[PDB]
Amino acid sequence: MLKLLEPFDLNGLELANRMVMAPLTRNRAGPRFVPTKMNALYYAQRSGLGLIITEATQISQQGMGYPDTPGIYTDEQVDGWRMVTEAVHRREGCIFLQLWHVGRVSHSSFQPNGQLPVAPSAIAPEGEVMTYDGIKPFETPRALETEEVAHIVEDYRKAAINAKRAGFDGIEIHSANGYLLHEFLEDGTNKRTDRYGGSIENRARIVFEVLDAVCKVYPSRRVGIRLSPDTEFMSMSDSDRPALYSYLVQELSRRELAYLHLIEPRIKGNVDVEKESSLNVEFFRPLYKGVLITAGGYQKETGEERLQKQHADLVAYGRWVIANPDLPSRFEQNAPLNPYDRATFYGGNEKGYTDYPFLDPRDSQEALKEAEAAERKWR
Ligand SMILES: Cc1cc2nc3c(=O)[nH]c(=O)nc-3n(C[C@H](O)[C@H](O)[C@H](O)COP(=O)(O)O)c2cc1C
Ligand SMILES: O=Cc1ccc(O)cc1
Ligand SMILES: O=Cc1ccc(O)cc1
Ligand SMILES: O=Cc1ccc(O)cc1
Repeated sequence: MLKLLEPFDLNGLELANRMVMAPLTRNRAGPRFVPTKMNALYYAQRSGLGLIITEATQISQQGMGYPDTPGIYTDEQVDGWRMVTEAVHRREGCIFLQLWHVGRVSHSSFQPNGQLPVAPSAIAPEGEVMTYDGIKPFETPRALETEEVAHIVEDYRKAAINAKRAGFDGIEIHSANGYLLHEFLEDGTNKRTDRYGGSIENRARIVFEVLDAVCKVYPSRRVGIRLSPDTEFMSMSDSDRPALYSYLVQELSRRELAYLHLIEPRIKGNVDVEKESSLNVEFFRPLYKGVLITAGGYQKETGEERLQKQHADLVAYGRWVIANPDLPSRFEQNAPLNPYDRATFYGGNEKGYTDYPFLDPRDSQEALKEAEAAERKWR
């Protein structure tokens, strides 16, 4: 009955349904930012979603800004992720790795040699940041030299190479929620006077250069990108967001990527917020000719309506999938939804992570079986 449960052809990846597990930072990486058998269980549990997008995964230590998030820049991290992608896949799931660089949303205590976080311009975000040594005020970041942007692009390329060896079906470029690429896009944070600043074309340049680089590793139909066209999250602002994101989406459309993943304005990064904006998925559907994922604040009823009225092709769910590993089955049965517990979103252990229940206990047993086999396979 539900279009949400209709299988979907993602250019040769046949997704079981039109529901996506949104990327969700959970801060449960092991030593040296290496994924664990518990992470493998978590994703295996959620393999019933048509497509999984991982938690944001830093391409370098410079690109990290929160405790215990996983990386993709070392061989040990690759081998940890192999456990995850093997357990997914054995459950006949499909999974893309979200590539991250936090830009100015970090702290020198996370950085190599106690260096400052990097950014397009030396402007600190408002407020405070969690560090190993307690909550601290944000620092003014270091503005990147023109010649340094290519090195960060190369970090994305190397991250894509590692994602491929880890077995990911594809990769998603995180260009949303106030991190490095988003900081370049928007003129509230990008004050540069070189070829990466000024015009809308110049402000998008770094994004196109990242896409150019990772599309030398993965074919374009296995590279997605995530944008947040209208958010105040992490002190973001731009003088003409309709012009900026119309240009960007129109350019992205010509590149024939895997998909474009858009966050609805009613979400401020990780929380709900009331807001009047026209820059929702309906604004962008006519501007983008490919696969369009809509995310942010959806329920069963509103996600289904987005698909029925052809405003998007796939609907991503974040907090509901945290709490409901078998969310597609629950939707199909019109079953209750387990409530999501924000207190256990970030950090911690199995509690509020892998202990949310399934409708069918055999589903939980199968996820455990495949996670355990993957751990033996890739120990
Ligand atoms: C705990 C938590 C972690 C998140 N981590 C990420 C992330 O790593 N990368 C990202 O692009 N978005 C992240 N988000 C935003 C979500 O992907 C999603 O857009 C948001 O939760 C709104 O969708 P929802 O109403 O379905 O939860 C996170 C959100 C939450 C609540
Ligand atoms: O560099 C150390 C290392 C450890 C375990 C691995 O699987 C790979 C590399
Ligand atoms: O750590 C939390 C987080 C929130 C939003 C993101 O996009 C990425 C990470
Ligand atoms: O890794 C532990 C952790 C806890 C709370 C956070 O907000 C982030 C990370």
